[PDB]
Amino acid sequence: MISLIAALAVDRVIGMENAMPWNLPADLAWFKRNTLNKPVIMGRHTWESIGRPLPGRKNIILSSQPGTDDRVTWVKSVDEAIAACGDVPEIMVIGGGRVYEQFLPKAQKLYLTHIDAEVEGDTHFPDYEPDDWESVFSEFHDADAQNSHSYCFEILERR
Ligand SMILES: NC(=O)c1ccc[n+]([C@@H]2O[C@H](COP(=O)([O-])OP(=O)(O)OC[C@H]3O[C@@H](n4cnc5c(N)ncnc54)[C@H](OP(=O)(O)O)[C@@H]3O)[C@@H](O)[C@H]2O)c1
Ligand SMILES: Nc1nc(=O)c2nc(CNc3ccc(C(=O)N[C@@H](CCC(=O)O)C(=O)O)cc3)cnc2[nH]1
Ligand SMILES: [Mn+2]
Ligand SMILES: [Mn+2]
Ligand SMILES: [Mn+2]
Repeated sequence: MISLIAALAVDRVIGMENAMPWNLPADLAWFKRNTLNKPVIMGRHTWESIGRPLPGRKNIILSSQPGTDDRVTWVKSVDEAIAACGDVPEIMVIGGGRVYEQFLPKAQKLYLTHIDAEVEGDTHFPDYEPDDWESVFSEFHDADAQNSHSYCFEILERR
């Protein structure tokens, strides 16, 4: 099973200048809980944005060019990325925009955080078709001293 996880600001913005400009510790905690002990697939730009391997997860990087770091696994196509995960129950695709576009048709589940923040961005989460997806979990949180925007955790499953 393939799942996508992402945090979206208004208008599906997910990044700007190879960064995420907001800071929502509660959402990073949600990301860690839902990805720990699973393989994570990311594109090369997202690997450079994170800047280090994510501990406790098999890190698989898509790039058309040879890898430059043997602490992670480098693959050259979507099919190779999936194969490198082996026989696991759930593969987590962690972006960025180009990678999400390619894995969306193959995904059964989306873990989305909707952030009430207006962000100029240059990268968006794919338009998906709402009729294809059932919301099975949602949890709203107001802003607090640690998290400066309200946010909504949602899990959707392909109907
Ligand atoms: N809010 C969130 O949840 C979230 C999550 C992840 C990322 N982001 C943001 O998203 C942005 C980066 O996204 P992006 O769309 O620019 O880049 P990306 O999807 O992270 O990476 C694209 C790169 O991955 C490689 N790639 C993708 N598909 C491939 C394929 N089928 N075969 C081989 N290589 C493939 C290519 O690398 P080569 O050029 O080396 O071939 C391509 O240039 C940043 O702003 C980051 O902060 C946000
Ligand atoms: N909901 C969501 N939020 C994100 O921030 C996110 N980020 C990415 C890609 N970028 C990043 C950037 C930093 C870390 C990171 O530092 N993660 C630590 C945080 C642990 C914690 O804060 O409790 C980790 O071990 O996962 C992960 C992914 C992909 N999907 C996402 N999905
Ligand atoms: Mn092929
Ligand atoms: Mn197999
Ligand atoms: Mn806000």
